[PDB]
Amino acid sequence: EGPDNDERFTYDYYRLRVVGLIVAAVLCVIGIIILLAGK
Amino acid sequence: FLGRTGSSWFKIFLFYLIFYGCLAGIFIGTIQVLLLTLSDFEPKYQDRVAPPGLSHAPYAIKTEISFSISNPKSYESFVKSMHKLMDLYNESSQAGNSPFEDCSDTPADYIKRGDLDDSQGQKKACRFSRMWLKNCGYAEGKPCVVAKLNRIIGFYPKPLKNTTDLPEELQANYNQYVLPLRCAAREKIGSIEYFGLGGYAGFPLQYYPYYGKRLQKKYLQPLLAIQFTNLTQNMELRIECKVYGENIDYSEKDRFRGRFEVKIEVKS
Amino acid sequence: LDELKKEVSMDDHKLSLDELHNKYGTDLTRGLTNARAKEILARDGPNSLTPPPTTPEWIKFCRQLFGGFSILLWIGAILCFLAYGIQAATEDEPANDNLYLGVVLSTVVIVTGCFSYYQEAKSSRIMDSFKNMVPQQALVIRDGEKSTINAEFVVAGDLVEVKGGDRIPADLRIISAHGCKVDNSSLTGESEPQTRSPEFSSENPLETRNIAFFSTNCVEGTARGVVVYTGDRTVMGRIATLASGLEVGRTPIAIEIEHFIHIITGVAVFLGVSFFILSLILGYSWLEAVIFLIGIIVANVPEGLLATVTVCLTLTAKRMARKNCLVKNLEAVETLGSTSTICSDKTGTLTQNRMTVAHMWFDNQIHEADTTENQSGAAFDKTSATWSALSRIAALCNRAVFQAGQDNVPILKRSVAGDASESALLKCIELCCGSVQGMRDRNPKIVEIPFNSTNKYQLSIHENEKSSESRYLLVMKGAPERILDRCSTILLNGAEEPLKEDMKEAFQNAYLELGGLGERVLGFCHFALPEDKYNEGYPFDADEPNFPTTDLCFVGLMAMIDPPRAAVPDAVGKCRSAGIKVIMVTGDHPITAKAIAKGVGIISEGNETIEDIAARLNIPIGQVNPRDAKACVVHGSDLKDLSTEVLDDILHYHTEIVFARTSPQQKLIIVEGCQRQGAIVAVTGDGVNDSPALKKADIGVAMGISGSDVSKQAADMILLDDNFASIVTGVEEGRLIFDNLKKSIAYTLTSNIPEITPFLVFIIGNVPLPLGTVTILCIDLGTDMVPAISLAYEQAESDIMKRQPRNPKTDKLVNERLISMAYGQIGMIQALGGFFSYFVILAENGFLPMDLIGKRVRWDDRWISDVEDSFGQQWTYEQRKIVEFTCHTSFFISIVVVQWADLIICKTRRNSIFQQGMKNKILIFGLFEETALAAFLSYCPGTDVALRMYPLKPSWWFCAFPYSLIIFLYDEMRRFIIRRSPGGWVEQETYY
Ligand SMILES: *[C@@H]1O[C@H](CO)[C@@H](O[C@@H]2O[C@H](CO)[C@@H](O)[C@H](O)[C@H]2NC(C)=O)[C@H](O)[C@H]1NC(C)=O
Ligand SMILES: CC(C)CCC[C@@H](C)[C@H]1CC[C@H]2[C@@H]3CC=C4C[C@@H](O)CC[C@]4(C)[C@H]3CC[C@]12C
Ligand SMILES: *[C@@H]1O[C@H](CO)[C@@H](O)[C@H](O)[C@H]1NC(C)=O
Ligand SMILES: [K+]
Ligand SMILES: [K+]
Ligand SMILES: [Mg+2]
Ligand SMILES: [Tl+]
Repeated sequence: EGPDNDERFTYDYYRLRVVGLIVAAVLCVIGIIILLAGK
Repeated sequence: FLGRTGSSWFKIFLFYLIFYGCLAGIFIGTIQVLLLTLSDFEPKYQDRVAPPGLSHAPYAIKTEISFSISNPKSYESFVKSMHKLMDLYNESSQAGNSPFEDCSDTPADYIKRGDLDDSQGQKKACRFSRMWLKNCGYAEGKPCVVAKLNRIIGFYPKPLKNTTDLPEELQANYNQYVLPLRCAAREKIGSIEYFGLGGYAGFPLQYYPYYGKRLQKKYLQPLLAIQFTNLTQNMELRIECKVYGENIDYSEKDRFRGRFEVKIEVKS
Repeated sequence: LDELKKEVSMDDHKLSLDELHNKYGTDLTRGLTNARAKEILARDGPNSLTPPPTTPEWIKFCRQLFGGFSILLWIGAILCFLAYGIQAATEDEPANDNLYLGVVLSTVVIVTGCFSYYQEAKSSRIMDSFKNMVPQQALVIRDGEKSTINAEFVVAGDLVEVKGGDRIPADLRIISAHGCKVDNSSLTGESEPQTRSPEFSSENPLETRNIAFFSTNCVEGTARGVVVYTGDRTVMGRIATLASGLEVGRTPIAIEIEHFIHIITGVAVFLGVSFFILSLILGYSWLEAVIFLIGIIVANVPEGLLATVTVCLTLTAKRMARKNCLVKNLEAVETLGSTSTICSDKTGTLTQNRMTVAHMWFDNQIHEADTTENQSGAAFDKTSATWSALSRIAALCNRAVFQAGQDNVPILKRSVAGDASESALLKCIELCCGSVQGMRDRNPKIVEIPFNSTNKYQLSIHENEKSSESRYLLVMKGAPERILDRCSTILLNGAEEPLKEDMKEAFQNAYLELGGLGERVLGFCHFALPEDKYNEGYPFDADEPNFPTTDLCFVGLMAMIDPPRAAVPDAVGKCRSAGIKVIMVTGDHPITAKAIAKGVGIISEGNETIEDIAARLNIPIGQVNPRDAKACVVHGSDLKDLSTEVLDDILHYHTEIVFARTSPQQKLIIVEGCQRQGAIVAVTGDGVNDSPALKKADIGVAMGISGSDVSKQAADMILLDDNFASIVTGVEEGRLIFDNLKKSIAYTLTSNIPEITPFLVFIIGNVPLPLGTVTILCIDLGTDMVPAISLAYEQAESDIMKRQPRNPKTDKLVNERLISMAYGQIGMIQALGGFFSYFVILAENGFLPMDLIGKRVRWDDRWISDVEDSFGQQWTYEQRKIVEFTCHTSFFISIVVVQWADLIICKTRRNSIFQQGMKNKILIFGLFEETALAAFLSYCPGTDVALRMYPLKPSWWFCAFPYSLIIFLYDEMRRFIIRRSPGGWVEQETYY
């Protein structure tokens, strides 16, 4: 917007962290699954 | 030789020459495409400069400016940087209707020169006289520090509204058009005196938004001179200058995020 | 020091009984005086063995703390505390950087110390096992009276008494004996009881009957003797000292490790000081000059590599534990793969160590029995009525019996009370005719004449199980020729017939052939006594010939031997196909040694000794060109008078070598001889007479079930099931791990470049620091760990058992070809991918690549809280630093992303991934966990403080992707060239 362009200097680092941690966890689980296919 | 024969030494050179040549050519290619995705007028991200920093002229050894009044070369170090900044706000530097403009001698509202486009020439910036900085060689006794708000493209500094309570409760509250700066230390052993545009202790909103170096060269940002004519002597005084606003915030880590950290000591 | 002990012993068995007493101031009848014995005790010292001085574990741990990488990491750790000290004095720095980094680095050294300490293990209790062979007490005659004393109180000169069941307390001169037999397997590896008597019977004291040795035991009878040697001075006490004293030495794998440590340490100190001066010339303060150096150290040293090696070794040892192959020393996991020569004991190693029936001669025909443990062969005969007649004599004319409670275990494995030949016959009949006890119940024995020294035969009279007869049957067995002189008829295919010169000659032929096979041959015959001349109550006199022992019916011959283990012949061939030379080294007699050599394939068909040529051509052995003989059989008595140079010529000039009747020191000498030629040697054995050889071997392998305690103490590896096929597996595993270590090392080293280059450009370019010191440790200690380990699970790219053993002088674990690829090619591509992401982060935040050159001065200036970017914006100190640390984070993640491809390319040295596939599940696990770790390190809240890791935007992850792919393609194209032309260019330059 014009004088109300506050969103330009903002970033949702909170969501990014939530998503990043979700991904890291799921990649960790997936890895266990493939490894445990025989121990 | 060490490893191989001459014939082998050559071949290993012909390889790494072509190899590293290709790699350099590829690296450069990826740099080209990166640049191709970027604007010339505005950076892709601005969230890391977001809350504006407040910086001053006196080059602090460690957020500190200690010196002796009864000594000449005791403060000549801080006068070097003080001069460096103010030397830019000369009237001879601001000549003709291009690229400067005479703006309200009193704090006014924002000025939009269109978009971040080259569809116009150099966006015309507001003039600023160093003569608006009353009282301030500089203060040989009781320094005359000069404040400054860090430039951010498209940033509209918004002052606080007088809805509720305020630190400098309602005094000279130019609510609509001034970004205030109140310095503090309890520990009240000083004498705060502020100088600026229109005589106000703030930044005139008519100097915003900044259009960037590419669209606004020679642009001048507003200054706020602060003088501490403290009646005390020979002690470290931790003075913090704070700016207030809707778009202004602070951090415990970044001690320059919209504020000062000055340790004055007139050890004379 | 031990050169004296490598020699054959000298003795006094030639002296008379009386003469021997003069030498030791002793009485043959009364024995020593209580006072004289105590005097000699203080004189000579105790009858005991003293363990050699060991190196304390303290010094062993700390010796690892100073090996190249640890030295450099120490210099870094101290240089951290140096810069910290210089700070704490000058400008009060409230930070924790140099202090904490110095603590972290010192911990890395200590923990890495534990890994190398675990790898360099030496579990040796040789002397302890020997000490277990000295009895607690001994029986001596002192002042004309016998008393039990502490065996350590035994001295040279006293009169000792031994009987069946006790250990020989010391080396004795036999002066009196009654039916005494002894088990000399300690000195020979052969357990067949040896008679002991006062009479001297051989110039060689290790063969004479009038000497009994410490480390052996009396098996039966009784004997008295004069002590000639005590403690360390006994024959086997010296073997003990020799074995326990032998210097261990460095393994092939250990030597390889130290070698690349020198290389990497070399480049580290080179670039280290090369850029330390390069910085001072550029006008960098010593305050900074050291900080850069610390970074250089951390970049060059692969912090997690030595521990990777250890884990890869451990995991390989775990797989072998699961095939009944125990590894006592982690490094011995690889030595077997580098082995070019095997020196093998015969008895209990190549052989089962059990007299077993091998052939039978009946019906004018040679039949072969199955000698294998698990009986993997086939039948020979069941139909012939002759067989049942021979079978009956083998069961009936036999006094051997199975021990109680064995019905659970297989026939051939069960313990038997009796001599070896009777046990063999027992197990033979029990196997192919069912319960022998049944046959001995159906035919009650009424009278017998046990095998006599003079008779040379054993006879028995039984009540024929037949109801229509119920009469008296006579059976006998003995020396083949003696049995022949007592026969008139031969049971041919059922019916008897006169013994004509024809069948008599066929007997001699059969007899000579079986004997030629190194087999012990016995004759078997029976006689159905006439009914009218022998009533149902007729008494037979065993003392005086009360019955005919002539004109009997010859039934057949039976031959026997201690046979090879089932898997041995095939394992020997497999070792030989892998280009490993196999030598036999045995305490057994030459005829037996040679026969098993041919049986297992040590001596291949057609190959001759000089003696074979001479007999065939009917010419003198001196007339034979010895170069015409590729095979040789050396008796220990001849070995004794040969110099080592002459032993070296034997080793060089023969492909098929048999060392027979060797002493324990002689086995050591043969091993050393092989090593002297530059060969990596394995020893396989099971006896205490293998202990010195096992110790000296680059790798000693002991048998687990049949092995003596001493042998298993001296070994690096134990075959817990006695499965000789495990040697073949071991060499295969050893070769595979050697290749996979290269892959894992290249992988680990490759990521050094993207950690070095940022520090260099930081100096030469004056740009903001692209990657931090902490960030490097997150790679080498964090992300790269599981992937690097996973390479240990790689399958072979080709048939590794088809290639020759590596040349330990030329074929190195880390060579110039590895460095060229890891440092010069792939690592260089990784460095760029790192830098790219660095320039991307900065440029997207406003600092375009052009304006970055020569900005570090203002960038690092803590007092400039207004640096101008390319777009004209102003940054505080902490703001720009957040972007900088975000650059460290994405550079870090770029390494991870480019290591994805590197992990896949390091999978194979030659083959394509499209050929080898992706069947390594540990490797895939590594990829997922590596990426999980990196993501966690970036996105987990608080990690921005502890590790300076900042959250990355999604687009950031993909910066290095095009570089990751170029790596995959590049290496795939390169290896395509290797395969397409075995010539050499790409091969001799980059083939690891
Ligand atoms: C900007 O203004 C300052 C004001 O102090 C100028 O400083 C002058 O320097 C000259 C020569 O050194 C002196 O003679 C004067 O006394 C100074 N003051 C004035 C008001 O003229 C400085 O030169 C100016 N800089 C530029 C680039 O124009
Ligand atoms: C950061 C940049 C400027 C550094 C570049 C370093 C280059 C020149 C280095 C890195 C790895 C190096 C190579 C590594 C391996 C070999 C094989 C050896 O048998 C001869 C030297 C040779 C061929 C080296 C020559 C120089 C080399 C190519
Ligand atoms: C500042 O200077 C003015 C003259 O320009 C003078 O009148 C005044 O006293 C000064 N102020 C202080 C606080 O010293
Ligand atoms: K050994
Ligand atoms: K590394
Ligand atoms: Mg043996
Ligand atoms: Tl490293």
